[PDB]
Amino acid sequence: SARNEEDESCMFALKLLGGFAVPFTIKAVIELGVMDQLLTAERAMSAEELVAAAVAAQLPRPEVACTMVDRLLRFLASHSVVRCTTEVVVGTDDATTTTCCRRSYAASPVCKWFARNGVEDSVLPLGMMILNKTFLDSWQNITDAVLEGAAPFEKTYGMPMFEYLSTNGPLNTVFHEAMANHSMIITKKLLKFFRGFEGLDVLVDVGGGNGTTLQMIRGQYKNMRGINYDLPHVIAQAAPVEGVEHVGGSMFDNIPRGNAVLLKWILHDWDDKACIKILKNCYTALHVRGKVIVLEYVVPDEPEPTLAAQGAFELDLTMLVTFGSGKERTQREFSELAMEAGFSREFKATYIFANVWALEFTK
Amino acid sequence: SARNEEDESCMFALKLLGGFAVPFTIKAVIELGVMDQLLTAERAMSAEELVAAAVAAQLPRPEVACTMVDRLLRFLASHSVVRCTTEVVVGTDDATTTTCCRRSYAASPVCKWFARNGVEDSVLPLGMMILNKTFLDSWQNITDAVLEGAAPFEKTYGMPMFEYLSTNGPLNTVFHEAMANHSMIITKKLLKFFRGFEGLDVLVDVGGGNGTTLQMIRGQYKNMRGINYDLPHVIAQAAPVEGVEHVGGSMFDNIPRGNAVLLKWILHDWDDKACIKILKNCYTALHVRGKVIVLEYVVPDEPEPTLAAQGAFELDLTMLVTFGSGKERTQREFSELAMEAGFSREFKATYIFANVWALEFTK
Ligand SMILES: NC(=O)c1ccc[n+]([C@@H]2O[C@H](COP(=O)([O-])OP(=O)(O)OC[C@H]3O[C@@H](n4cnc5c(N)ncnc54)[C@H](O)[C@@H]3O)[C@@H](O)[C@H]2O)c1
Ligand SMILES: NC(=O)c1ccc[n+]([C@@H]2O[C@H](COP(=O)([O-])OP(=O)(O)OC[C@H]3O[C@@H](n4cnc5c(N)ncnc54)[C@H](O)[C@@H]3O)[C@@H](O)[C@H]2O)c1
Ligand SMILES: COc1cc(/C=C/c2ccc(O)cc2)cc(OC)c1
Ligand SMILES: COc1cc(/C=C/c2ccc(O)cc2)cc(OC)c1
Repeated sequence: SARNEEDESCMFALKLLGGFAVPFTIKAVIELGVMDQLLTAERAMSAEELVAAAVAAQLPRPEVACTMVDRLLRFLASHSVVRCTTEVVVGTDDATTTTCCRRSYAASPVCKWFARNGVEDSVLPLGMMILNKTFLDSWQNITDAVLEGAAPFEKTYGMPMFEYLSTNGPLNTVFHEAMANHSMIITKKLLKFFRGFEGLDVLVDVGGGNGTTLQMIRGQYKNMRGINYDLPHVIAQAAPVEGVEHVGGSMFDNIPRGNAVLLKWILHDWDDKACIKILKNCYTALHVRGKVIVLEYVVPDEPEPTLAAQGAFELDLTMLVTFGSGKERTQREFSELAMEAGFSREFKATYIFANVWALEFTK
Repeated sequence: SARNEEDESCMFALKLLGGFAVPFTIKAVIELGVMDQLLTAERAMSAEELVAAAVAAQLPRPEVACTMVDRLLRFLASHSVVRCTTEVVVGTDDATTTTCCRRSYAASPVCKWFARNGVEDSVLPLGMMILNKTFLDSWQNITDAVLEGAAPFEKTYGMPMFEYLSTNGPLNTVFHEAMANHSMIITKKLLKFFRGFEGLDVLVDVGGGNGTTLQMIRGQYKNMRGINYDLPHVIAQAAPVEGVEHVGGSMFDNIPRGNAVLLKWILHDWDDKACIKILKNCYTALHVRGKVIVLEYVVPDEPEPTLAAQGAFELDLTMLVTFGSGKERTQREFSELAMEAGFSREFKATYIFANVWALEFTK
């Protein structure tokens, strides 16, 4: 900047307004198959090489497609998402957006999180939900929804998100693969780092889906039995799981009895009154010394400008947009709810991965 | 210590995919009138005071509205866009998203760029274009546009952007206000920092609109005659201006004769062959020792990870999305075009403001 500091203020303002460009560009680079080619490459590749390898079809305008991809990747290079090298061309190049010199690109480490295959410890499924147009369009109606005290999503589509999925099979698939992708990674990391399944006879997984989380947990605690508690329609679609009883119900009526209850990414959908109802049912269903295991992000007590804190408040806003009064909570807030619900002044927190903690409350 | 690394990398991937949240939250805080309250406030104010000052209307759910705005502001505070202080509540609170303690917010300096009339000059009209739904939607169709070698805009709406604006008066207004806003800031900055208007008898402003740029330029260089040259339909609606001749025409036919020709944000709309045609007309229009003055961003010849270079590549992708073959160019590329068009190996560059340079080529 011309110093000024005024100039840098101005450019900073523009950066803030333009923060959508990176996500949308990475999505394009993924969809085009360019990202997968960067992830399987032995060396830096030009846009021309990356297009020829990603795309089988004959392209109507092959030179234009190549210079556009170059421009995509050059921008991602300025944000450190890919590495760029520039070399002089012996002649002239028709597939670069510069005609002295060719740029070649390689994946930065972070790009492994966008892989379509591998062992599928990627966040791509969750990424195509985050950048799904149907979900993104809600973010344009925040203002009106705040004024009405409503969820932006419901102001955009006229019903709650979970109801809307019922009318939209493709979005419903994107949503379920994202949730399953996330649950897969957290469950593996939970089994690596968390010790609070040891000694449990019966684990109730509230929102257990097809019961895969209980299966994977039981793979490690063979003597443990599980209750996959989920809505009657979700229970129905579930194949039998050795050691696991599938039970249908609403967590608002009742939760099955067990030594521990697992709530993964449940309470953040709901406001305090609903969360105190879920936790009171957790209470009545446990014996003394039984616990709730809450798998959730935890927002700091004050808005720190760190990578973790930003991530957390960003998930908060995603809950705002999605559900309105669903929210991300501090540890203190999780504690207050657990205490309102009758749980004791005995709190454990174990950091798992990607801002998810396992918080444990004891009856 | 490679768990830390895997975790950091994963969070960085999520940050990259979630970078739309900031722009969209800023838009909400502005549209709600909260940003202007921040900009005129004496001290830090709570979301509840900010909503009470910004909203005249009566609200159906005022507590919910307040806690939602708190959540928006807390997130912007984690991005350093606003300042936040936290104080214990010695009473009874449900208008922050925590009951123990109230957050109060103040504007960071960067927020003056988001003024409606809050604090001064601002890039709000430009940002309302940037975050306009119609323009943003195009970013979702980059993948297919690349494959067909087309502008994402054309692939989303079935025709080019200038065509489409003719059929959408509200968006045509948004587009024109953004360009007037940016032209106004840059003209003022040009008169502070640029010295290439001195000694000119006749300056031709190609695309001059209603002729404000020459008026303000004449406001400083009294003996300068302007020619405000633009499309016949734009010249129709222009009130007279002392010392400025309004001439309708197209720049691809002819340019009026002059000592200098000003091209502000014209060449970046067009591919090389179109830019060389514009500049060859600029050539023929000038006497020897006359100048073309180009007002443009200038990309670095390599993708540096600085605020400035990211800004410039961000504008290049905006041109890609909007026009396809519109592009930002390096200094060498601007030079190659000018020399193709007959200009001397005699090149000047003066940095203006918000990434804009005034480059001058001589005959
Ligand atoms: N604060 C609140 O908004 C609040 C508070 C208390 C109760 N509620 C409940 O919300 C209901 C909304 O009506 P409805 O007819 O759409 O709901 P419903 O008849 O399906 O009630 C069951 C509820 O369980 C939820 N649920 C989500 N995951 C679950 C899981 N794994 N297992 C069990 N239940 C799960 C569903 O979203 C659903 O809202 C009200 O009837 C009320 O009982 C809301
Ligand atoms: N790449 C090219 O140069 C290209 C493509 C097709 C045709 N052509 C030829 O070049 C000309 C371009 O076609 P057209 O008849 O649509 O021309 P035009 O006068 O409509 O110019 C096209 C665009 O340039 C801009 N423009 C032109 N002069 C301007 C001025 N004085 N101020 C501000 N904006 C201005 C406007 O946005 C306009 O939509 C024709 O004479 C045609 O034969 C050129
Ligand atoms: C004709 O000049 C233009 C400039 C612009 C600049 C937009 C822009 C976007 C983001 C920024 O940070 C700065 C400018 C856009 C245009 O068509 C939509 C045309
Ligand atoms: C029920 O749990 C949900 C989790 C989420 C998680 C989304 C997300 C967004 C960005 C990230 O960086 C991580 C997760 C979204 C939901 O509705 C859209 C529901």
